[PDB]
Amino acid sequence: DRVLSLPAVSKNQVLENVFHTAPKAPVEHLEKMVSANSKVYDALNLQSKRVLIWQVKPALF
Amino acid sequence: IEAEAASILDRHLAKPVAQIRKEQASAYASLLKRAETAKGAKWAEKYLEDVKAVQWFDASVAEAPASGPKVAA
Amino acid sequence: RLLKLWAKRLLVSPELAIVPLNEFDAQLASKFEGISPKYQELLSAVAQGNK
Amino acid sequence: LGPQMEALGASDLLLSEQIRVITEHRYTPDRLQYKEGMKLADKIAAQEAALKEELKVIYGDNVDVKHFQASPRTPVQQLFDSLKNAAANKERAAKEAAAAASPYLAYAVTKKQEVQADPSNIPFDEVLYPQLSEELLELELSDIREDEIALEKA
Amino acid sequence: KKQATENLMKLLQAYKDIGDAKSEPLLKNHNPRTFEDRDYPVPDFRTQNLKAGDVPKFFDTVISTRASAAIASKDKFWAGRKTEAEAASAKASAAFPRVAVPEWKKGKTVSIENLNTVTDKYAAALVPKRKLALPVLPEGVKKAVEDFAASVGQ
Repeated sequence: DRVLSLPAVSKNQVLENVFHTAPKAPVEHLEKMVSANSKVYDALNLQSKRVLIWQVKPALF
Repeated sequence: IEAEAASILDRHLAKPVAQIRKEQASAYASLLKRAETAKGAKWAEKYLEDVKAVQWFDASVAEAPASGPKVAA
Repeated sequence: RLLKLWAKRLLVSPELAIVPLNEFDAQLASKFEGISPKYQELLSAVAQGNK
Repeated sequence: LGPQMEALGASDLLLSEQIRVITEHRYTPDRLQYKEGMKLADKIAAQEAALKEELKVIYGDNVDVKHFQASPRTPVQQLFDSLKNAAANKERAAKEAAAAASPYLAYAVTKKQEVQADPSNIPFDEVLYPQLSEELLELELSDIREDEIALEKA
Repeated sequence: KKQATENLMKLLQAYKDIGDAKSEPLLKNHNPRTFEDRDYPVPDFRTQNLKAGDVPKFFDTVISTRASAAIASKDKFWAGRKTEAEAASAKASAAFPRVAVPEWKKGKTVSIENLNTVTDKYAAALVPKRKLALPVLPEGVKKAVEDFAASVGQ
């Protein structure tokens, strides 16, 4: 019964309790806000090719 | 109209953005096909002719966005 | 140290290599007479040597 | 001993595939420690896919992940592997910024590459969290110390 | 949701303060080996009337009962640590920086010199807050050394 003197908690159960959640990448906040601000650039810039300014406040010709 | 648009938007802002793009592409394509099912009708001929005029508006703005759509002057 | 542990056990008692390491605990019981006789009579005869 | 004739890190197999042949050897499939050992071989194979994934950008697809699992790259080898693609990384970012859809996105692929090409920006967990990497060591050293107490008792 | 995120960030600050007040290791309380009782009375299999194949199943349920009692003792730590931090996140500060989004006013437009200083705030968080100063040899020095080496014919 030498196995009953070993620590009963496995090496697996350490690695699943220590690394419980996959950690958040540092660049995940950049490349998710950049792709969402590329839609703020597109719609709202006045130099974008797809601006909303001509379909929101139309024109007066 | 302010209260209808604010409840339409707040229902739409609670969707994920992948749901929105395909709920709207399904509604746009179903409404195009109703104008392409109707052949020879004056309203469906004018419906698809205004879809070609919206696509002119989006293309005339892409050529000069600080100028807007190009009118014949 | 694991290789040196089993070096001494197989220099003195080389018949221990005939019961595999995973099938060892499946032999035991609470009393010594309850130990499974699968390897008991083979271990006694390998221990007596090569003649 | 069989598979246990060579150490846990000192075989020719990858560590996750070596845990599978130690566990198949020490235990029968009905055991608790067979099940806890084949589950550990999945956590290590998850760490070998995540090491193949962040080294295939440098060493190619035949990356030989066994060499870098056993002996990882030192901070000066992590430096000289960024510097041997930095000419092909600055020229790749310049071909995306030219073909980016808008001048917002073109600045964003040259600001992300301006940070990612600098080798001083590689996050070293041992530099950032010194008490964490000295405890991730003493997780793996205490697992060996429990095997050494079991042999001093024997 | 903004108040739930401020509550979670105040809780995650309260966890960090009352852990750094006790100066405890980072991985200690997440390791369930540290909640395991090694001085347990360790039941003898020779007093439990086992038959021939019954001893490894006895060993598994002595181990899995002692691993479950260490995991459930880790849960009783964290359930008591939570109420210690839930009662200090209540009496807290909540001076957090805001997420950098580009400034958009009511009928106005967004300028690219503000979309770009927002992207500078995203890429200034990609640098690690403690880093190795890994030196790249510039072309201004690596050619002045190769000049001195080529003048002496090497």
